[PDB]
Amino acid sequence: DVVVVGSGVAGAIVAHQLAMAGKAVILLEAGPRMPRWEIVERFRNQPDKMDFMAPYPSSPWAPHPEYGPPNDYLILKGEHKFNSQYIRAVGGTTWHWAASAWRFIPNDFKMKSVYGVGRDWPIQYDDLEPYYQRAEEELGVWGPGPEEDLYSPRKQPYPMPPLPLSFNEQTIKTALNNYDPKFHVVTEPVARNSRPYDGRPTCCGNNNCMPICPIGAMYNGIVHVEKAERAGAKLIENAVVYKLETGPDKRIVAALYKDKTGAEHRVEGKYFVLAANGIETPKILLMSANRDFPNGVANSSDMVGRNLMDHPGTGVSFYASEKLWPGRGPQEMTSLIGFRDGPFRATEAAKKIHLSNLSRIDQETQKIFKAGKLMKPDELDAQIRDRSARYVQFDCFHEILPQPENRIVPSKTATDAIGIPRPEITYAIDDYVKRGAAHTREVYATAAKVLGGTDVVFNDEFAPNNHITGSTIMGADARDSVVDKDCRTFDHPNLFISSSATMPTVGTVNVTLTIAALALRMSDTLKKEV
Amino acid sequence: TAPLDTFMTLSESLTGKKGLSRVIGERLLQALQKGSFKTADSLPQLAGALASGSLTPEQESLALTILEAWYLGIVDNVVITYEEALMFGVVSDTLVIRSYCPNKPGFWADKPIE
Ligand SMILES: *Cc1cc2c(cc1C)nc1c(=O)[nH]c(=O)nc-1n2C[C@H](O)[C@H](O)[C@H](O)COP(=O)(O)OP(=O)(O)OC[C@H]1O[C@@H](n2cnc3c(N)ncnc32)[C@H](O)[C@@H]1O
Ligand code: F3S
Repeated sequence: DVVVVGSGVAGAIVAHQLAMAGKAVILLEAGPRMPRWEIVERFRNQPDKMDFMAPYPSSPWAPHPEYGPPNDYLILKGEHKFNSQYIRAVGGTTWHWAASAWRFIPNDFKMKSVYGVGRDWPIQYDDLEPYYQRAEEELGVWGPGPEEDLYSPRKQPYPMPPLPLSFNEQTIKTALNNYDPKFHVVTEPVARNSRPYDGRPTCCGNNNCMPICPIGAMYNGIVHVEKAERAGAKLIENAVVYKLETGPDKRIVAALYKDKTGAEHRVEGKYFVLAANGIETPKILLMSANRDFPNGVANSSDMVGRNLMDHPGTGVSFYASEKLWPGRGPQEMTSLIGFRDGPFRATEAAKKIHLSNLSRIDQETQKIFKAGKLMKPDELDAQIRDRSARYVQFDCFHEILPQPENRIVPSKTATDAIGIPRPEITYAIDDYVKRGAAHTREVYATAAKVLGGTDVVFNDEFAPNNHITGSTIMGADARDSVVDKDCRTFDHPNLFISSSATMPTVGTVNVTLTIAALALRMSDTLKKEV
Repeated sequence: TAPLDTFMTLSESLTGKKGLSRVIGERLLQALQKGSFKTADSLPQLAGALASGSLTPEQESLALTILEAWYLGIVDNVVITYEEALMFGVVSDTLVIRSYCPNKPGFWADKPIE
């Protein structure tokens, strides 16, 4: 009936919707089923608790990127590393996310028209709103009410209100908004429970959201996998897909997948949804070149794997003069959103900026022992407490504009343990981002000044942020674009792509709520095809 | 007086904490032995120099290494323990150990009391 490929959120929502409307479903997950208690124990037993991939092993047959230390799965060329993370396992990469759950703002959808750069969406905010709201309700998202304007106009209030801000984050909101109300520091919307919700407990302040909440007080992809399964979808773990076959009638006829042995298998149904992620999905597509489609399925555009995007990151850290004590409650409760929009967006990149509320005991204890100076236990404790108390760090997402030379292709040369080719990402970061970043570095310096900042360190190397978007871009017309404004493939009237791959613009904020929205949209549209 | 005995009394002096666990102490010892404490004279010599007089940079640096292990709970990028790592007890009044709830919940709006 429907084969869905990818058991993350993008694809589990879809699977759950349809198997609810009775129409029988098959969900293929490359990775294995690993339960929460195991991820947790793996975390407790990892030596660098700042490595958010570390408690998620790459299966030989369905590997994913690692960097503590490198496993080399991705082939990175170009001028910059696309060292984003993701997880291959039942439930997908939102095992390990922060559950930041934003909406894009209206102008984000009309970037060339309005700002004369990048590239419009076909649909616009209006069209997405009611799906945002449904996504918020399905994920369980809390957020502020009318006392704070998040610049994406709402029909309903948030399903939940925030838990109170930590001292750290409220004090800094108050101080920063008092220096410059332009900054508009606000409480951040997040897929996390301020009360018992859809059967999940309220948030307790494990301060471990990356890389696992132990109790599921925040949303994880697994929630809708389990939903889909009770609603009668068939989960097949360790089924890693490497080809879709195109049938005579131009549609999609089957998906081919290797198990953990390298042995090959074949799955048929009526409709096909790729919700692999923004890398593995292009990869499957081009692995699938064949007689009638010499350029790889859905790629009459030449745009598949292309347009690849993520939020080039940039940071500051210092010791504040006031005590603040990061590490209490969630790792992020707040954001500084006053530069998501502006005329400047024609010249240079917009950002969201966010203060970290991560515990820094380890970090700052480690630091002190590096100074190579024996202390009386009392000095040592005094200092651990003080340093851990006063550390502050800001990071940020910059927008990067969709660019066709930024792309992922399946390696001609390199391969994995079961004989599937490997992602080869070319990627560069141009002056649009870099001029945005120069302004950010000034906000940072000002934040430091305001907060009595000491030992200020600027982090000017662009970090990844795991927001993998572009690679099957969304279009009006089917040749500079892969999917219509419904995430139907232009080339295959029975293939949809549920992923941030589809998003032509990456905007200023975490992309996953938008995905959840598109997923529900798609699932409506598909519910109509008997 | 075996190596453990000396280790344990050493660590007490260095950490200032009474009632350090010998079960964990054993494990830290054995991991530290992989590639520290060249001799068998090191531990005793460290105790005497510490207890009374004063330390070579090298001796200082051994003491640090011992301290490092108790406070971080890790030795050569292996976790010996997580809960009982001492840095957490130094801030247990205010900060949680990541992945462990406070026994009563949403506490964190307060400014901590010094
Ligand atoms: C790493 C990370 C990511 C992250 C984050 C923090 C961290 C540390 N914080 C986020 C946040 O605050 N807000 C947000 O919106 N996103 C955040 N992210 C990224 C987020 O996890 C992703 O955007 C999200 O997971 C995307 O959802 P999607 O379902 O599209 O992708 P996925 O969760 O990676 O799931 C993909 C599944 O498909 C399977 N797969 C892949 N290839 C294949 C093949 N060939 N065959 C079969 N299955 C396949 C994967 O196994 C995976 O389960
Ligand atoms: S990991 Fe879990 S309970 Fe609260 S702050 Fe983070 S969600």
